[PDB]
Amino acid sequence: DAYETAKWEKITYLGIVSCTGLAIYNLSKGHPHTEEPPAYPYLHIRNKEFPWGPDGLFE
Amino acid sequence: MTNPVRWLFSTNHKDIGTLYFIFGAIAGVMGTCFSVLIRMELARPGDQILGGNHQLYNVLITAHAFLMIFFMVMPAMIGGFGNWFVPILIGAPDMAFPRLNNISFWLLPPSLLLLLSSALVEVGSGTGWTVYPPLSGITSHSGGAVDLAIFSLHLSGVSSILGSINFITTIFNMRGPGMTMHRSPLFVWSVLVTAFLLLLSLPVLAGAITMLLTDRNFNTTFFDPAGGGDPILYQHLFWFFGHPEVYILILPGFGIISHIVSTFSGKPVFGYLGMVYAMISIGVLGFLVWAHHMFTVGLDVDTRAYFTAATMIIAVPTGIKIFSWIATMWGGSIQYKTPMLFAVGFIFLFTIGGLTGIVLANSGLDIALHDTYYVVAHFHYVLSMGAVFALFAGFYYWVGKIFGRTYPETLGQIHFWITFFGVNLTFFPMHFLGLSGMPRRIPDYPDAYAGWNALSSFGSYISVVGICCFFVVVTITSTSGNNITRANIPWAVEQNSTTLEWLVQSPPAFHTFGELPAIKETKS
Amino acid sequence: YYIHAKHMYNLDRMKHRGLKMSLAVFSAFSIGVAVPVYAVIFQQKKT
Amino acid sequence: MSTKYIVSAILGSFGIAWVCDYYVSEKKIFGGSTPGTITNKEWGEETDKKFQAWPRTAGPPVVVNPITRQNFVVKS
Amino acid sequence: PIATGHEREEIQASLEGRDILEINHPEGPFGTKEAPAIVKSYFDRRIVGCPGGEGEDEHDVVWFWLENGKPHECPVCSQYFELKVVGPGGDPYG
Amino acid sequence: DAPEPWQLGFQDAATPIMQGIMDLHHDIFFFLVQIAVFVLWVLSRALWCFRSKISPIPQRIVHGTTIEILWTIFPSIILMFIAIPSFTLLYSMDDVVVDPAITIKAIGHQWYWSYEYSDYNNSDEQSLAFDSYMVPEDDLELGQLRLLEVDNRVVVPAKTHLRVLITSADVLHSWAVPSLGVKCDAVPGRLNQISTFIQREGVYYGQCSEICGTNHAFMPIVVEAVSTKDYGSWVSNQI
Amino acid sequence: EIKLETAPADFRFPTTNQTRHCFTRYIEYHRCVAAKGEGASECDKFAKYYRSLCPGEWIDRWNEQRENGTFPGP
Amino acid sequence: PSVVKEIIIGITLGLAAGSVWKMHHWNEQRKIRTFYDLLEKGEIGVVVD
Amino acid sequence: SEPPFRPREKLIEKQKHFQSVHKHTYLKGPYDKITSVAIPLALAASSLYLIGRGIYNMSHGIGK
Amino acid sequence: MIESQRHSYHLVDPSPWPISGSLGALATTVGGVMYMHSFQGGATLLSLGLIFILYTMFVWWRDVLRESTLEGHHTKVVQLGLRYGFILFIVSEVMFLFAFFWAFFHSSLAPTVEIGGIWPPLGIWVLDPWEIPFLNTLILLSSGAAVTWAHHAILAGKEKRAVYALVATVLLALVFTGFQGMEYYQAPFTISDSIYGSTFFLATGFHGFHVIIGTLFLIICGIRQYLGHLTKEHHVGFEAAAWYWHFVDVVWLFLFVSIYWWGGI
Ligand code: HEA
Ligand code: HEA
Ligand SMILES: [Cu+2]
Ligand SMILES: [Mg+2]
Ligand SMILES: [Zn+2]
Repeated sequence: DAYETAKWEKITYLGIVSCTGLAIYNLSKGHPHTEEPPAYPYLHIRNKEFPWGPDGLFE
Repeated sequence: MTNPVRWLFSTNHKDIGTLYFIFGAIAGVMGTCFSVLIRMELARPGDQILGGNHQLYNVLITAHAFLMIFFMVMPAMIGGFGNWFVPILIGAPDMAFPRLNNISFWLLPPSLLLLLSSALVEVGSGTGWTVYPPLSGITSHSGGAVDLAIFSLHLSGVSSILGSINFITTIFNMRGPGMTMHRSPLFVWSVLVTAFLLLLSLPVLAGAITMLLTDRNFNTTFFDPAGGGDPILYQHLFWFFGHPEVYILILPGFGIISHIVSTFSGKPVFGYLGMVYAMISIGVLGFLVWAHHMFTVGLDVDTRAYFTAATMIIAVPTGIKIFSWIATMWGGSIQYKTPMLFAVGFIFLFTIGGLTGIVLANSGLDIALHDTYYVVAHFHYVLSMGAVFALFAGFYYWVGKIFGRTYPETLGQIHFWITFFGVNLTFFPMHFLGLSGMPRRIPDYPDAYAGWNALSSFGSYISVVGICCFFVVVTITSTSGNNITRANIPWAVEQNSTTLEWLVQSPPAFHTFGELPAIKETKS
Repeated sequence: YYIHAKHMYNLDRMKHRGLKMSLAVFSAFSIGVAVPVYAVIFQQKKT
Repeated sequence: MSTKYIVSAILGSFGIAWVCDYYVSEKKIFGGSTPGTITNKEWGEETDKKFQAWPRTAGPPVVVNPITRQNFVVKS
Repeated sequence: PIATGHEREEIQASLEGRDILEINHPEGPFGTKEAPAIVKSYFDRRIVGCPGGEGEDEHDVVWFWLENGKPHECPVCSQYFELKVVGPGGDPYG
Repeated sequence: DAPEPWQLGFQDAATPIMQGIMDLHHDIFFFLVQIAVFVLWVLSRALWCFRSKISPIPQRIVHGTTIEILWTIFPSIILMFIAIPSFTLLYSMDDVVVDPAITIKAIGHQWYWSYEYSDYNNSDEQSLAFDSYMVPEDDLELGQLRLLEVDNRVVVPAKTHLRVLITSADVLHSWAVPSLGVKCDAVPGRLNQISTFIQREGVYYGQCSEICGTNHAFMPIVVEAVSTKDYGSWVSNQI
Repeated sequence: EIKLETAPADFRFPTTNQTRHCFTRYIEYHRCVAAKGEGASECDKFAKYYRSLCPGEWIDRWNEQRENGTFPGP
Repeated sequence: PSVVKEIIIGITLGLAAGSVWKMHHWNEQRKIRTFYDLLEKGEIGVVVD
Repeated sequence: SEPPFRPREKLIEKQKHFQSVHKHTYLKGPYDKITSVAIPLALAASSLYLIGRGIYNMSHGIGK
Repeated sequence: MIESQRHSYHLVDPSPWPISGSLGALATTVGGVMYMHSFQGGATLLSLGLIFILYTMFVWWRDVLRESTLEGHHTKVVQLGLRYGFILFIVSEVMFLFAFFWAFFHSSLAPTVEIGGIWPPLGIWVLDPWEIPFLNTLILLSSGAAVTWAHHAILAGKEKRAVYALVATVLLALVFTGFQGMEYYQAPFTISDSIYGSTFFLATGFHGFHVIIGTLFLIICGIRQYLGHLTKEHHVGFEAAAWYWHFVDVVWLFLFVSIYWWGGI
């Protein structure tokens, strides 16, 4: 009855501990971007300008 | 204030059915006005009433197609007859999830307003019924009309999803006592199967047109050729919706026709399990073929072969159904009232439409006949004749019940004959022109095809006369000063009825059931 | 209210019902064959 | 019983459809036009005589619809 | 737990051992020779459906609007249906 | 080859493909007229011999055996019979054993076509390219058709193989000439191949079968099949 | 005097995508021009093939892209 | 009323109609075959002059 | 076994209050008076007016 | 009372929330068009319609909770019917995301000649499928385990630890949406890029939106469980939340595998 609750409690605690460790790993990375690719025809297309036109959202 | 509460607020599946019927009638009249305008433009070669502006003609064909394929048959088969006669017939109180019922119905009219405003904005949506991507692109339209139409499709789709969830949960849960699944009538069964198709297929259309929307405005490249993303992707998605879409406009018709034949032949439906399994198989095999609408675009040979085979296999079960109906008239004691007239016309004209469909199902024949008025004749017989004639049959058969009055008989037969003659004259020359080779969706034709299009144009006005007669019938019914009797009609007077819905009252009281029915269920 | 009525509609009761239903159906037809024509009329009223 | 009424109403419906057609596409109570190719009344004439020998850009005049019209040249 | 109204009545019945609508399943042996094939009804007259059948035969379904004063026999399989009110016999809508 | 007033059925054929199409449609129509007449006959005899004045007793039969399986099986063999020829037509039309002799790109612009018989030029820039405009109403001679006559038609040698690469430049289109029995879609990204082989001289007309923008049905296609010597003279003169 | 011949029927592409046929022929011709350069015979063969196959607009756009250094694919 | 007799007569009428249509189709096929046969090996040409 | 952070008799009092009124479902309580007659009502009125103005402007091609 | 009603099903009473929600949807759609194309009333109309839909949805769920918790109209049968309806809704959402996956696959199995006939398109710096996306998968996996822990809290009669498990799950879901936001901001390619970027961003955005709605569902269930509205025998809201969250996790698993693993290969 309660053994199942204890067991899933244990594995959820394990999950959050491992996830917090992995978050510590992923952060502190500088993430330096590489050079912009050459302007291939299929990149940065503007069929109809955005309402906030000049640059896309999230930039 | 009490009446506005009872209408705008009430759940009451019967009242929602009445509202659905009124909306269906309005949408049907609008669609027929568009059809008459199309016919007026196509009456003679040259510019007839549009005086140019073929863009407006394309807008007209798009609006006619949407209006009658989304706002006339679906609000009348599912919302109209479904809402009313699923819980009454199955032997249940008010439907499950009444608020979903109300929200679906009140979602529909804003969808109608969106569609008309899409036909009314800066220039219009001249992209056809099946909005194809590159034409509906922002380079070629740049209006917003296509955006409004796409949102109209979103609202209609969401409403139909809500209705489908309603019907599925009601049939699976809200049945009466003792009533095994194999004792629910075929109307309930067809509504179940069509609700499953509406639940499964329709979200794919929502995804496809959402993708089209974000291709137009938010500047993606799903259907822009430069960057991958061919328009074939949209063809695939829209038609994976499209064919389940067309085996939904006719399944409630099948259910209603089965009921009408059963009640007029003095005997129930021959081969009940055959009917049920054939209809389930039609539902299942409505999915496994979706590209038989795009044979002439460049698929490889093996896909063409497979879709040919799939269309033939989907042809078989409809044959089982029609032969079953023919069998369940071998008994006797027929009686040729107007519902029987319309059921018989349904069977005959749907047979003609189905055979033409078979002719179209092959590959090479579709290579020769793609996008020519042969296809228009095929689906106008099938869809118009089948769905609309089943609709009229159901309407007479059950206006015996909704309002409590009864139509005059000579006017009912006059309307049947007028409509049959007109709408069967006006669509057979479409077969002949399609064989000749005229392309579909054109405002002007070469001089050679002018011979028949004068004759077909003579067919629309007869159908207009028929519809006006039908509305005279509806008004004289709603003001007929002579209620339901035995001399008038012999249905509701039955002390014993195969279907549960005839032995209740003239209209159902308010809950349709002071106390639920039972079943003896012997072998104690 | 008529939740506890023998008939959900009880259509007979209203005031002669005839003019009302006639106007109802005629206005339904008018809305069905007015807007489709009006859309074309407006489009030609435009450019 | 009513076959008189039904048949009479069908014929009346045909009459009304004819009248509406005549007013809307023969005299055009709603504005419109007619092509120059049909009002000339001699265009079909030349169209048929040209099915006999249809002009061409590179080569002598050549026939069209050879089978369904049974029109074609002989030994030469 | 917490409950009041319809769920409370349901759970009180399922705790006391009684079935609320056990009158809604007749489940009787076929026919009437000296014993009527009986149903139960909370009102004066009620809808009853016969599928018929000793256990092998059956007819699809027939709905008849059974009433109190008059026993009704199934049209096709010809068995009696005698009603016996277990509530206040009144017109279902009063 | 051209459309006819008050015509029933297909136009005339100038391609083995179109012969196959005619034969397949005729076989299908034979089987389906059999089906339709039989169904109409059985329905009529059922309605008429039991018309409430001969048989006022329902006769009450609901379960049927050894006839349901019969109308489940017999339509199956009917479908097998009407799918034997279709598959043969498909798998005998796909194969191109012979090499194509020419190559005629047909780029479907917005409301007018274009063509390039590019396989005659020593350079990279293409010679022999032109546009196929519909002739307006007042620019016609006393004979030609309406909205179906074209300036500077497609020229093709007769009795020798072809290969036309349909494609588009603006929106969806379709190259569709019925007399040759050729219909395919020009999608702005792909290059569809059609292998055809005319059998006789003369001119063949066709139209667009897809919704392009506004001048749809005013975007026609004309193909001439002429003798090989004359085709050579015309190409050498056009270069 | 005229040639009256064109690209052959390639075993690799029995479908209806001479779009792939176009791209393949273009890549083979430029692989010539890169590696051999003086295999003028075989590479004129490849050149004639893609000229016959690829539409003029595609050829011009791809040549300009190749000059600009933004030509996707090999 | 005899069910087998009705189905037999229906099949027979269907076959008769199909035979009529097939005779039509055969005559049309013969016309096409003889036209092309001559067009290769006969007086018939297609260019008028 | 522990009741969740409430005495659970406040819920019983609320049940008594709700079952002890003679109105529809959406009007029960004093909160719902304000809520379900003023907020949706004025909100729908404003929505209707803005929808009408927007359709008018889009159709006529004014006020870009 | 049931003995007079003679059947245990539910009969609701009229409420204007259907029509009000439909009017809100019309407001949202016309505002959406008027903001997609530059117009004066666009942004304000879209926002007003969106908050209208939110408000009607709020009062609707409030009404359902009011009925079923205080009036007690839910009997066993309508309790079952609610589960039926929600399973059907999940099936519909499955088909929707199937359509999106079909779009991706049809665009990525045979890449066109115009992106080099290769995948991914040259010049799109694919995310390493192991730094952030792996952490997101681990976070959602732990969230699913925590939801199961909450379910076994409710079932086992221990009605106090249920709020602890639910709050742990909400924290994990918030961490996931925060890391997805970080991924969007640090993206080395935008939506207006090739079909790769386009399908990536559309699919991932709808998945994140489903994550937001599932998270808020879980928040509602957490507040209800804290207030005591749920019991061991009679709880459907929590079961709906658990099924929806399992749906979101499964969709994320398919998404991660296909897009992040295969597309980057
Ligand atoms: C619901 C389906 C439906 C119906 C009923 C109709 C009805 C009619 N249609 Fe329509 N049509 C389509 C669906 C339908 N159509 C579709 C999908 C297309 C494709 C568009 C395109 O390709 O892009 C099309 C296209 C189409 C075209 C080609 C447009 C083009 O090529 O440019 C034409 C040409 O005349 C045409 C004509 C007609 C005519 C004369 C009728 C007449 O039959 C008018 C109908 C007559 C009736 C008898 C029905 C009215 C009934 C009532 C109003 C009563 C309702 C009762 C209640 C609900 C109680 N239709
Ligand atoms: C309204 C519903 C409906 C129905 C029921 C059908 C029925 C069928 N349709 Fe139809 N179809 C449409 C809707 C519908 N269609 C629409 C809307 C279009 C136009 C789409 C567009 O605008 O592009 C179209 C067009 C269309 C096309 C061409 C699309 C294009 O190329 O233009 C094709 C070809 O594949 C096709 C196939 C079939 C087949 C095989 C059937 C079969 O299921 C028919 C089955 C019926 C029977 C065959 C009759 C009963 C059978 C017998 C009595 C037994 C004897 C028969 C045999 C021997 C098997 N349909
Ligand atoms: Cu289909
Ligand atoms: Mg096509
Ligand atoms: Zn019995």
